This record gives sequence, C-alpha cells and structure tokens, in this order.
Amino acid sequence: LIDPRAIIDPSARLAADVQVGPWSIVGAEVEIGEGTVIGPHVVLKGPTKIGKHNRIYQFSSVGEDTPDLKYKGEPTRLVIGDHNVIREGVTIHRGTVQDRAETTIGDHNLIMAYAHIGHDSVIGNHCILVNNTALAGHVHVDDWAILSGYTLVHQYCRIGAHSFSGMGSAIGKDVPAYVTVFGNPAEARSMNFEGMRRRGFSSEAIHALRRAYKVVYRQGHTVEEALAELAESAAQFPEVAVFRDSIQSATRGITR
Amino acid sequence: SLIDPRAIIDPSARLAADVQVGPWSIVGAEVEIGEGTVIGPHVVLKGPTKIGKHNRIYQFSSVGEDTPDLKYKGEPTRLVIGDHNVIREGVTIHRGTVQDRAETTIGDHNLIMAYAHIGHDSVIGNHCILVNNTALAGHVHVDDWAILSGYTLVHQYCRIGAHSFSGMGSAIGKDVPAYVTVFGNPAEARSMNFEGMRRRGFSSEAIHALRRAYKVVYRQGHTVEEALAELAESAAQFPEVAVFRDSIQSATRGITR
Amino acid sequence: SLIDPRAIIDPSARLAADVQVGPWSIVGAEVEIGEGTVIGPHVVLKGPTKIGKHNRIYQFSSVGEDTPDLKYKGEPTRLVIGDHNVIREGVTIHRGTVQDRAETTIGDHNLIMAYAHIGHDSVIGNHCILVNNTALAGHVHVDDWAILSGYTLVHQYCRIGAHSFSGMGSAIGKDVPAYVTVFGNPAEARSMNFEGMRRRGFSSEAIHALRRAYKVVYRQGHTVEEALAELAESAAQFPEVAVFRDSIQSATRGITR
Ligand SMILES: CC(C)(C)OC(=O)N[C@@H](Cc1c[nH]c2ccccc12)C(=O)Nc1nnn[nH]1
Ligand SMILES: CC(C)(C)OC(=O)N[C@H](Cc1c[nH]c2ccccc12)C(=O)Nc1nnn[nH]1
Ligand SMILES: CC(C)(C)OC(=O)N[C@H](Cc1c[nH]c2ccccc12)C(=O)Nc1nnn[nH]1
Repeated sequence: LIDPRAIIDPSARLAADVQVGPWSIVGAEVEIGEGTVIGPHVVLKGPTKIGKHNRIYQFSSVGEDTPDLKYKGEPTRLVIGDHNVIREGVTIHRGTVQDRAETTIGDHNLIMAYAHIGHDSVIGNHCILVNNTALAGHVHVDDWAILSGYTLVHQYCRIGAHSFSGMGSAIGKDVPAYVTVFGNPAEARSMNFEGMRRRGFSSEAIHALRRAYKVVYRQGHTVEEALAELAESAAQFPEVAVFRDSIQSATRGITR
Repeated sequence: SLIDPRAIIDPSARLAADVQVGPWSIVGAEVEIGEGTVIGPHVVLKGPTKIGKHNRIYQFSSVGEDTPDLKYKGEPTRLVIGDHNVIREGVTIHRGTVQDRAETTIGDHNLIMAYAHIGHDSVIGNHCILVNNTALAGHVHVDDWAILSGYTLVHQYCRIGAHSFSGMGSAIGKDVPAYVTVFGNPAEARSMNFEGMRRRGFSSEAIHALRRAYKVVYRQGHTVEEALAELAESAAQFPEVAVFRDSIQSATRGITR
Repeated sequence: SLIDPRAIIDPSARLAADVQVGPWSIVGAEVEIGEGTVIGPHVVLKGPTKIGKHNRIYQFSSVGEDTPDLKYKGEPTRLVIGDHNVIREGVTIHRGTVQDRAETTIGDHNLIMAYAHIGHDSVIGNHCILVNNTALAGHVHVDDWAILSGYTLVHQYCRIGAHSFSGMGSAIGKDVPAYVTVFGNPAEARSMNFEGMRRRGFSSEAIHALRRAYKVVYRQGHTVEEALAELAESAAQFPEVAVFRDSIQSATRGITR
C-alpha cells in the first residue's frame, strides 16, 4: 500500500487503506484519511489534514508555505475534506497567521492540473477548478462553483455558489452566486441556468433567480436598492436568499 | 544501460531498440515505445498508449492519463503518438473517451512546449507547434503546420486549420480556418500567416490568391455558401487555396471572425 | 549528509561545502552551486550552469535545459543565477543561444513563483518578482524591482523597465518603460508604480518629475524622438527620470502605450 520508495515522516499519521506511490514525500504532521490514494511524485508538507477517498496526482505540492513576503515561518494549517480529486502539478499553500491560519477545501471538489490554491483560500464542495486556475490568497469559492481554465482570482475575492467563469477570466471583484463571468477584466453576462437544472431547481426558483439578476444588473438600481427589492423573493425562495446573501457579503463591490 | 534501474517498467510494456528511460519514470501497463524514443526522468506514461520512433519526452510530463471531465472512466481508450515529436517539461496528454473517438492522436514532427495540455480525443497532425501552456479542451483537431502561441486556450470540438497562428493568451471558441491569424480573448481573425507561407516555399501567386481568398470570406458580406462558390475557381487553380476553402466548408459550428 | 544519497551528482559538478540537495534531484555535468544554496527534492539542474549563494530551488523545477527554439543546435551555452534567489515549484529556466550572448542571466534577491518560465538569453536583474506562470519568451530583459503578476506573457526581445508593474494575465508585446504600470492583453500603459516607489522610499520631488515625464511621453502627442528631446532637461536633473528616459531610448519593439 505504502510504496517502499516513498519517504513517510515519523510525525505523519496515515489511516489504514491509504496508498502512497513511489518517490512521494508525506512530511511532518501530515494526516491522510481512509481510502485516499496519494500518487507517485507527490510532496505533502504539514501541518496538513487530508480526509477520505481523496486522489492526489503526480507532481502536486500540497501544503507548502506561501512565498508572499507577509509570511515569516509561523505554524499554519491546510485542511482537505473527502472525495476530492487533485490532478497533476496542483500547488496548495497553507494559511498565514494574519488571517485564520487555515487554507480549507471541503468535499467532492475536482481541482484540475496546475491549479493554484493560495494561502487562506476556502473552497467549498462539488466545485470544479479547470486547468491552471489560480486563486491568489483569502479567496472563498462557495459550493458548485465552476472556474474554467486559466481563471485568475485576485486576493480576498468571493466566488458565489453555482457561479461560472469563462476560460482566461481575471476576477478582481466578488462574483455573486449563479452569475457567469467572462474576460480580463471579468464582466457579468448571465445566470448559470444549466447549474440550476443540474440541481433540480423548481421552475419557479429558476424564474425567481432570472428576475433577481435583472433587479441587480439590468434595472439601474444601486446595490442597497437591489438588496431591498430582493428581500421578499429571498424570504420566499432559499435559492434567491443565496443570491441576495452573496451580494450583501460583497463589501468590495460585485463583478459587473 | 539505456533503461535506468530506478524507472518502473511494467511487464506488459514493449520497449523497441535504442529506447532510453531516465530515472524515476513510470512506463505503465500496455505502453508501447518505438525505436530511439528518449523518455527523460520523472515522466509518467500510462496506457494503453502507442509512442512511435525518435520521440523526446521531458521530465514531469503525464502522457496517457484519463480525463478528469468523467468521474467514472472508460477502458480501453488509447493514445497514439507518431515519430520525431518533442514533448517538453510538465506536458499533460489525456487518452480518448469511450463516448467519442476512444483515441487521442498525435502525428509526426510536432513540438509541444512546457506545460501544454492536449485533452481527450484531440487530433494533432504533423509539424505543429504548441507553445508553453497551450491548452486544448477535448476533441480539438490541429491540422499540419498550425502554431499556437503560449497560453492559447481552445474550446471543445474546435478545428485549428493548417498553417494557422494564434497570438499569445488567445481563447479560441470557434474554428480557425487554414492560414488565419487570430488574437485575444475572445479570439478575432486579423490576417493570414504570410510569414509561414513563405517558409513553406509557397509561390507568390499562391500567396496573392490566399490574400484575395481572405477578403472573399471576411471582408465582403458573403454567406459562407456564397464564399465557397466565389472561391471554387481559385481553389481548383491552387491546392493552397483549396486547403483554405476546405477548412471553411468543414466549419459546421461557424468560423472565427 | 546534506547531499541526499538518492540524488544524482555528476562527477564534474562543483558544490560548495554546505550545499543541500533533496532526494531524486539531478545536479548534472558542469553545474556549479555556491554556499548556502538549498536544492529541494525532484529538481533537474542541467549545465553549463552557475548558481551562487543562499538560493532556494523547489521541487519539479527544470533549471538549465536547452531551449526548444529551432535556431539552437546544441552549442555550448550557459545559465548564470546569482545569490539570495527563490525559485518556486515547477519553474523552467533555459540556457542561452550563440546568436545572442550564449547566456541566460539572473541577478540576486529575485522571487520566481510556481510554473514561471525564463526563455533563452533572458536577463533578470535584482529584486524582481515573477508571480505564478509568468512566461518570458527569449532575450527578455527584466530590470531591477520589476513585479510581473501571474500569467504575464512577454514577447521575445521585450525590455521590462526598473520598478515596472504588470497586472494579472498581461500580454506584453512592446517594451515597458521603468516605473510604468501595464494591464491586459494586449498590454496597455495605465500610469506609474507610485505605490511601489513610495514604499521603497523614493523622494516626493522625484515622483513629481516622473509624473510630468509620464505626461511628456504618453499625453502630449510627441513621437518618441520629440518625447526624448523634451525629457532631456528633466532626465539631466533627476536620475529616476534618466532611467525612464533611458528605458525609452533603448526600446527596440516600441513602447507600451
Ligand atoms: C481552457 C480549457 C482548459 C481547455 O477548457 C476550459 O477552460 N473549460 C471548458 C468547460 C469545462 C471543462 N470541464 C468542465 C466541467 C464542468 C463545466 C464546464 C467544464 C470551457 O470551455 N469553458 C468555457 N466556455 N466558454 N468560455 N469558457
Ligand atoms: C494570478 C494570481 C497569482 C492568482 O494572482 C496574482 O497575480 N496576484 C497579484 C498579487 C500581487 C500584487 N502585487 C504583488 C507583489 C508581489 C507578490 C504578489 C503581488 C495581483 O493581484 N496582481 C494584480 N493587481 N491588480 N491587477 N492584478
Ligand atoms: C507566451 C510566451 C511563451 C512568453 O511567448 C509566446 O507565446 N511566443 C510566441 C513566439 C512566436 C512568435 N512567432 C512564432 C513563430 C513560430 C514559433 C513561435 C513563434 C509569440 O510571441 N506569439 C505572439 N506574437 N504576438 N502575439 N503572440
């Protein structure tokens, strides 16, 4: 199971069932949960927790220090939940003390080749980061979001649930939930209707969201004006509450 | 010896005469490597995969992996690489899918530069150049002598025409006709790869006919059907113009404008 | 032992006494590493290459490979890296070509982040930051304190001026004068790196002269020659404005407007 050409540190803690391929390093204070397959040529540094039925592909560096000059050797964490797929050459950095000292990844995420998850970034669940997506630092990606290949996300930006970025997008402002964004700089186009139909959203929920988009984007309203209009549609439909909450929590403005 | 003893060579792998495998490389089950092919160190080959003769594959490359685009994979899907190809550091090439071609296909004399991605069921021809971090989604066809500048992104099902050129950071969402130069995200047609025509020894008459051929398609408000009819005569006279017309004829999903 | 036994040290390699090399790293023929330098695991160092003192080179990096550039034909060319440089994961640095100066040169105190590329015959000075996946094509000069944000692409022969800044995903096809801030694909001149100047402690008087110097080049309908002639006075008075004027004077591909 543990290939004899792998270096497993004494401090490491590997649940039974765990596979580690040859020439992989499981470093000091790295936990791995049952069912997790670590590939060949993987560098795991801690303090790091990895959950269950994860797959980490060759040439990935999971749990290294941020090179960001605002990090001076403090003991910070990286947590990864269950049923994640981390592909070839992904880099995931641990937190910094300045924020919450944790980089966090939930469950059922698909992180494609050469993606970068910067320090203190929070990834939720069932997210897809397509090839070479780069999250700068303190980036929050809520559940089911999809970032197309070579999507760049500025420090501290929030990526809403069910949001979609087009290929080569450069995001400098929050993307509300359900919103599709394209280009450099990134601009709002539409709602992720396919994402809603994926979730078996009621036809009434999809209509409430279709309208909610117009309130925010295509009706000349300010953000405070728009939050007021959405407050009843949000009280009625939980799906709209997600959209409304993503705009409310966007203190640094929304992607328009 | 040619096979470094720190490399893992599966019993089912077939190595031909003059093959080199550098240290800590994996030659997985049902990988076939042809005559004089050099596998660097830290290379992962996964099968079923057929690599031809006098190829060079650099460190940190993953050649023959499964697409992550499916969660439950198919077997057997194949990867076929021809002769005299250069695959540089950190390149990812995915095998085909059971739904579509069941094969990713690369021809001969191609240069695939560092960290380029070739997605499931894509077809590369001959004498192509994929510059650093070019990424092909899935079922992309790159025809002979196409050059994609670094960080070019190509959407699923798109055709890259022969002798075409993409500018750095191009995001191609529709077919690029033969010879056409495209730039930006989203990609826009600018001109033709006259530089590339001269290097292939194209007659100046064939180049003048291709310049007029660009105007017919792009600059004179014609339907594609009208463009094809208007090009028919030039196309009969010059094989070079026929390559252009044929690339436009085969675009079901529209051309890059 | 500071040399991991699983590492490959070519007999012809010249390592200072306290050099570290992690497991499964290759220090090839005619590679020299100065005192304090830590090489991580899974690094390929190829020569002829000189690395100075107190450098750090992370896993999956390929430092000193031949350029795939077709004009190179296996000639004996060099890479030279100075002291106190950080080279992050999967960085690729190519040696030079005989057509230029047969050398790729990196100075001191540079931070080169994950999957950056430094093409043949590139010259990087001191205190530069190349953020993730920055790609320099070839013969690119990046002068002191320049910051290039992630996925910045730089065309062959482009000069990146001192204390210059490029935004996320910039595509630089023309020279970036010193202090100038550029964004987007293609790169556009926005203003000057005042944030960067103020922080490094530039004089109020100097910043004010650079602001007017910016106006002169960009905002007064002057051609480059008329701009340089107008700059003559302030260039004469202020060094910072001389660096600016000089970076314009040495621009071979034009300047980013
Ligand atoms: C550049 C590259 C890497 C070759 O392709 C992509 O970036 N992504 C595709 C879509 C895609 C791939 N896997 C997925 C899984 C779930 C949902 C969508 C996808 C795409 O083409 N995105 C897009 N379309 N228009 N603009 N950007
Ligand atoms: C692609 C990726 C990694 C997700 O994002 C970045 O490139 N981040 C940079 C951060 C940065 C700014 N200055 C620095 C100095 C040293 C080190 C890092 C920086 C940025 O966000 N660049 C920018 N700013 N405005 N537009 N693009
Ligand atoms: C992103 C990176 C790696 C830093 O540079 C490039 O993409 N380089 C290409 C090189 C090139 C130009 N002409 C060629 C012919 C044959 C073969 C390679 C080329 C380019 O620069 N492409 C372009 N030019 N203008 N916009 N994009």
